[PDB]
Amino acid sequence: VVAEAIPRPEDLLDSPKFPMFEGSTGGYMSRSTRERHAITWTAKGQAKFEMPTGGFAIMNQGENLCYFRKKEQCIALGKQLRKMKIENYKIYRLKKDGTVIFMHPADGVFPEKVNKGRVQVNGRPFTIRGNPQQSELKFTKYQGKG
Amino acid sequence: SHAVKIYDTCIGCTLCVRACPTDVLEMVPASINAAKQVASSPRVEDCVGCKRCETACPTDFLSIRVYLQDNEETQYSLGLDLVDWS
Amino acid sequence: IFRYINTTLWAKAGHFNKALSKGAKTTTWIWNLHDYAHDFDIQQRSTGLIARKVFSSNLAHLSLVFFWISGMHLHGAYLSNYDIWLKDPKSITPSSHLAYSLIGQDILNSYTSEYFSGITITSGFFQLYRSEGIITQSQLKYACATSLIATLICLSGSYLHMQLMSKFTSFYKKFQSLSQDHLIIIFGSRSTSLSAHQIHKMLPANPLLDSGISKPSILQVISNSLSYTLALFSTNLSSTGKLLNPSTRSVFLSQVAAHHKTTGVVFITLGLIRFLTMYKSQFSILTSYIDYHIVLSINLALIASLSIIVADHLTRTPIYPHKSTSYPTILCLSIHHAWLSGFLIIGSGAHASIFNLLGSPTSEIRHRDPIYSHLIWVCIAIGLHSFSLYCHNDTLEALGRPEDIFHDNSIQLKAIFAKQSFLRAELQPDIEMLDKKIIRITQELGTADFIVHHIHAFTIHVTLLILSKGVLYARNSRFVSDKLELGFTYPCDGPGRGGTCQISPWDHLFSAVFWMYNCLNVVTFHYFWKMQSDVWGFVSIQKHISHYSQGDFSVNSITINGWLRNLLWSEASQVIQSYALSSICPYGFIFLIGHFIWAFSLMFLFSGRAYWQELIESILWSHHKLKIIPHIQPRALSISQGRAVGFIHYTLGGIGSTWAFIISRLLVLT
Amino acid sequence: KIAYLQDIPRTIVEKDALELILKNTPKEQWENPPEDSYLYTVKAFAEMYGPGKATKMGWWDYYRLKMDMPDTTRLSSERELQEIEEYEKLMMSGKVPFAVPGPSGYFFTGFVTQWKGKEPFAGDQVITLTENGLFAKQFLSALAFYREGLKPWQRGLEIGMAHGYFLIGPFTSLGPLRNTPEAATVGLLCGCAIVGIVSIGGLIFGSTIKPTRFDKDGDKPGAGFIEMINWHAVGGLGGAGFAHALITVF
Amino acid sequence: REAPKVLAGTGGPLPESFWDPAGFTNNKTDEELLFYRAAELKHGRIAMAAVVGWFTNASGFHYLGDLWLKKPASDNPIEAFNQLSLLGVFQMVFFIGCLEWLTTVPCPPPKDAPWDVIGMSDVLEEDTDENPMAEYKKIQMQELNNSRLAMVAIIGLIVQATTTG
Amino acid sequence: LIHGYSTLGANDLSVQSWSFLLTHLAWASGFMFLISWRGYWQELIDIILYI
Ligand code: CLA
Ligand code: CLA
Ligand code: CLA
Ligand SMILES: CC1=C(/C=C/C(C)=C/C=C/C(C)=C/C=C/C=C(C)/C=C/C=C(C)/C=C/C2=C(C)CCCC2(C)C)C(C)(C)CCC1
Ligand code: SF4
Repeated sequence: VVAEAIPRPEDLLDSPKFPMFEGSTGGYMSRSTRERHAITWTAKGQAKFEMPTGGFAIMNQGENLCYFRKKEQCIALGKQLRKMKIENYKIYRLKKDGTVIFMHPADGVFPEKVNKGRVQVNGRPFTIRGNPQQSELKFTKYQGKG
Repeated sequence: SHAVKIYDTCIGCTLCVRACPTDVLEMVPASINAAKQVASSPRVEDCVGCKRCETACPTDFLSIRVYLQDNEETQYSLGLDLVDWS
Repeated sequence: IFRYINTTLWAKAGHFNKALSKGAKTTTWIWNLHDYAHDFDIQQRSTGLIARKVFSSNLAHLSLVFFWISGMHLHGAYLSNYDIWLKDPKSITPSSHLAYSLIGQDILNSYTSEYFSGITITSGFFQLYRSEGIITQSQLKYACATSLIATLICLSGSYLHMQLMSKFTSFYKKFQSLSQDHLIIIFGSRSTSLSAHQIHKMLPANPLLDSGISKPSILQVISNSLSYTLALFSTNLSSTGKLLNPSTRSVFLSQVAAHHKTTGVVFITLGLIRFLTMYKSQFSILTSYIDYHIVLSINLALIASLSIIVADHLTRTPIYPHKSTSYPTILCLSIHHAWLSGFLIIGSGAHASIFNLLGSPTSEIRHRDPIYSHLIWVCIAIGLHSFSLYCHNDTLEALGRPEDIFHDNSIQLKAIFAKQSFLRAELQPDIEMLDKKIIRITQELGTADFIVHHIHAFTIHVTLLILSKGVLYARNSRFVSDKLELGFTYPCDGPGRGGTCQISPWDHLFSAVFWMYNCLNVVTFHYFWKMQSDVWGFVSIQKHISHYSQGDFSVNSITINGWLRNLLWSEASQVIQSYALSSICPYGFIFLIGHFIWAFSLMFLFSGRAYWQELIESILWSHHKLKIIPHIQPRALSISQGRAVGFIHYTLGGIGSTWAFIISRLLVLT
Repeated sequence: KIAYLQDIPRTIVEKDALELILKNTPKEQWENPPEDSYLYTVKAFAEMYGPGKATKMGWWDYYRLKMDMPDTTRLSSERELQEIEEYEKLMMSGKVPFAVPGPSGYFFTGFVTQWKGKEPFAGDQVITLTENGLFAKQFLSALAFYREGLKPWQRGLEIGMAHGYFLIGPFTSLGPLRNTPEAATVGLLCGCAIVGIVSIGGLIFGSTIKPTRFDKDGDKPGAGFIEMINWHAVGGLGGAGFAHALITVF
Repeated sequence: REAPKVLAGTGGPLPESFWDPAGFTNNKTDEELLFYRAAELKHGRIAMAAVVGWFTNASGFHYLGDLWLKKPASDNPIEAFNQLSLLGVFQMVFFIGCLEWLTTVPCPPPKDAPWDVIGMSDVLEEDTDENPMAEYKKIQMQELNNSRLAMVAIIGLIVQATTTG
Repeated sequence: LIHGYSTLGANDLSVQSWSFLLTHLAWASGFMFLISWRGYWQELIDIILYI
């Protein structure tokens, strides 16, 4: 998977990739926040949708690009797009320096679809009741984290 | 950040993955159920803690358990919008 | 067509919602069944069924209101002392409400007349009947008969329209037709009809009673046949409202008939004007607000505002004969409409939220942060200002520094615009009185009135803040970005993000009900204390006035302790010492019950459902031990239901407490 | 063309009313009107009643049909449709027809204020008249906190003079000793105390947050802010004293 | 016209009638014509407030002035000016002086539109084609036509008051 | 107790009445922390922080 070249939102004023959206006060609060999340997708028709930050929007027949403060808003918009049979949408986290981190379809396959090479992280090999008693692990590595 | 743990009782519903609003969970191959897949939480640093995954889990007691850690909150686990911690 | 009106679904409870089709597996199913009963939008079938259900349910409720009117009319004809009240209204308390002699309940009926014992009604129906020229029992009989016929007609129409309307039905969507016919034929062509009714039946009758002929030669004069009296018989020139009728202590009914005629003419002319008037600006509102919930919210807000105008206009713009002196009636007519105004305003906010979640909102939701932020600031400003003038007065009076408090005899906050608002009424420089009772004297507004009006403004603004915050933040928020998918009413989104309890618009209504209740409890208390202190009361032949509260308002209402002592304690002596006293026993008991219910609400308000679920499971263990298995599995109330029950009990108990407190005192004093 | 829209009897719906329906209804919905759309009823009936079909109806069926069709007045005209098609275009283009709240409502001022800022996705860059107008921008920029070319002590002195002069009034009047023969030295002391308290708060802010927008290059961080706060304290003393001097002399 | 085109479609009985029955604008340059409008709008805006202030004072509402003079001042606005305490008048002049200073030196209006004292030109469009907006020219007419009426109205009030009471 | 401080003078129970009212205010003030729950206020705080 190749990460795109998502530029910082303060340096990409008036881009052709921006969908026609009404614009509201719900957008990311500049002058106080420098971490922005960007979601890009390619659509087939200019179908109206709803921005996660209030107000509606119309996609572009080609590429689309939106900027949001939180990853949750990008994921909400991604679910909304996927309901409209729009796959191939990618969500990036932009660092303050401009570093682009590729986040949502991390390995290129959506998390609800099994993909080889993944390993069960935070897996516990027993029923939930199999966890040790908190009283047993006092003042050990797992003092209050049985 | 919270602590989202997946237990062996998982039956590969994928409902927990679909219900997560911040892409914390994912499906990994396994061999402990007829679905040949179990959930995983590789990105719990983005877990807000909404516990929708627990609502969606149909096992007798949740195969996915979210442990809230309030003295641990980060900007991602709090869903901060007006304020950046980076 | 009607062959599909079958009883086969009566036994099948929960048929209307497809979420209840799985059967009553748990007790939550029962509450959901009751919750979705009137939610026609989410119920099964197409949109035409929604229209049929809405219209037929409106007709059924109209039949219910007609049945209630018929019951009041029959009580007045056959269970009342309306005869002696007609003969002498200033010495007989209205009563169309008896109590059976069971369990000693006989102690509730009290002496209203030498031949009648019963519960003093404060609905004002007797004054309405007298203003409606109703003198004989036959007239009330036929009023009750017509109301029963209307009940049957509306019930049959509600039954019919469930099948007369079809998938092609569209008459409800024709908003131009609805507005035009409503406006003209009802507000114009029925207002003039009532003007005709008054000109031809009141002026022939009410002047005859005021002329001292309560005899009216029985039917020889009362039964019309009085075309030698002239329509404007006793207008006495002057201006409508400047000079009241000295006998009945009200505006002359000829002026009321002229008012109705002119208002009907005005409404007809406005209907004609609407063919070409100002438009193309409310047009976005015109196209975007064609939906059930939005029009419901608009109508609820409008009707509630009209209710509060009625509450303020029924008391010191006396229209009804012998009603200004009937102080309990005046108090009830003000306060009941005040409460209805508050409740219907809250409902308007709720349905605005519902419309936002179902339909698509308008432009004002995009700068919602400045709106609901300056609202926050104004609420904080007028809360930290209005209330604290009370806290400042209280603290400095406790410290013994009365010259530093906000009073008339101290630093005084003059009500500048109200004192310069002599425009309203503009009556002559004196008072009006009928019989030992004050009809109306101008409320001299001072510092205390200024402070309490600012308290009213603050409470109104906070309730509006809650309502508008629920409405504007319904679809999404910086906190949760997919609130639209969560629906209209939900407990929360989870303990994450610090905690997301009560983000739904339903929970915003839940808080707004508390704040509206707190808002107009102060309105009720302000009215109840101000009228007693400064308007109502006895008289002295030397033109001196002895009010009921002896002018406590201007000297005590400047401090919270004054409200506690001179209103909630001294004026509660009537209700608290009301045991074994014939008329006011139920009011003392209902005072106690209102306290009990209000405190009972706190169990639902303060607790969560998980504790109750665990307790229910512990009890279910004992039930399963003895082979007593409820297959409708016992589940604790849902979070939203717990909040709803708590709010309902809270408001009901508090309203009952005030209700008893005001009514018992006014019945004792009168 | 579309089959059911041809030769439709005038009795079913009039010609002008049908044209108004077709104009109001979007073009793509003519072939298969959706449902609950007047055009759906027109199709469902014109395919049953017409020249080659059932030419008569029962009086009640025709009465119900006449109450399902539009009554020629509930349909938007061409100018209203233009109003909507252009209002929505403005709203989606990021421009707002400027309106001002009034007595439970708003008056349209007939102005197109471009709404979305330079960063269209930024929530705080939506430009409004009171913050992004020429007068608002030049007023905010010319404040003592923002004025170009002012040394930090000058900003502090100006702000302090304003605060100290204003703060005397609330105490010397309507104060605990408002009626005493002095009644103003008490107000002077209280105003100086308020100035000192807010200056201490500013020192806390500058020693904890340490704003660096007033520091000159190569200086101890927050030194400019601390200098501004100290000179605000000095200016507050001066303004309070000047207000007291004016009150006593005049 | 050439230069009077910068203030075109903004006066006359009907909106597009350059009245000028004295040649006061011909031969004058574009900046002078813009400055002439800046004088017109400023006079009219003050005249509108002057007429409103005259009527709220000639009806009996002079609170600040009844509460400062400790007596109801005369309804006649010209005579009420004399009764108004000299401290009040001097503060009134100073407040307008601060406003006139504020608009001119610190927050100057542009030189192409010297009447934009609030400065809408940086957020306004004024050149789009929407109907439910872009009626800014019409609201310019209503400001000018109302203000021009207020100018002759307030002079009539002062002239009649100072002569025929 | 209620007669402690009034528009007739004060007693040595003035502190008692003032503390009575203050404790009523404290008791009622905790109702909102018990009835109204977090999310409403979190949105309110987000709006204030926006300001
Ligand atoms: C008596 C109890 C009480 C009190 C005092 C408040 C107070 C408040 N509520 Mg609240 N509320 C309550 C009960 C109460 N609530 C209950 C039972 C519910 C039911 C759920 C709610 C539900 C509710 C909602 C849903 C909302 C509020 C809001 C508000 C705020 C708006 C009013 C305001 O800013 O005035 C100022 C606050 C005061 C207490 C006024 C008095 C201030 C004192 C007297 C002056 C200062 C004292 C002085 C500085 C002493 C210093 C302290 C000392 C240590 C030195 C305010 C903080 C609204 C809000 O926050 O919006 C802005 C809002 O949205 N409340
Ligand atoms: C014209 C008035 C009107 C109409 C037509 C509606 C219609 C509707 N409302 Mg609504 N509402 C109104 C006024 C109205 N409301 C007002 C004034 C308020 C403010 C309190 C609300 C608050 C409100 C909320 C919060 C909700 C609705 C909902 C709904 C929908 C479903 C209602 C349902 O199934 O409940 C079924 C009916 C009941 C459960 C009635 C139970 C009785 C009540 C709750 C207690 C009353 C106690 C009683 C007065 C005292 C008892 C006496 C005592 C001595 C024993 C429906 C569209 C719900 C919805 O989902 O909308 C889509 C919803 O969540 N409304
Ligand atoms: C301060 C006064 C003033 C000023 C500077 C302007 C300026 C302007 N007006 Mg104008 N106007 C005014 C008052 C003013 N107006 C009033 C009160 C009316 C109502 C009758 C009008 C009606 C009006 C129309 C109908 C039109 C203009 C137009 C114009 C523009 C073209 C230049 C012009 O006409 O001569 C500018 C120079 C002057 C006006 C000189 C001022 C008058 C001199 C000093 C003599 C007047 C003295 C007077 C007779 C005695 C005073 C008392 C009097 C009330 C009886 C220009 C921007 C035209 C325009 O822009 O349309 C595109 C246009 O068509 N004006
Ligand atoms: C009401 C009004 C308003 C407002 C206003 C204001 C805001 C005002 C302010 C004012 C002010 C706020 C003023 C102030 C002033 C100040 C001063 C004038 C000061 C001075 C000072 C001094 C001079 C000092 C000196 C000194 C020093 C510095 C130090 C040393 C000592 C000495 C003393 C030397 C508005 C417009 C909104 C509108 C309407 C009207
Ligand atoms: S919902 Fe539960 S059982 Fe299903 S895949 Fe997720 S963790 Fe496993």
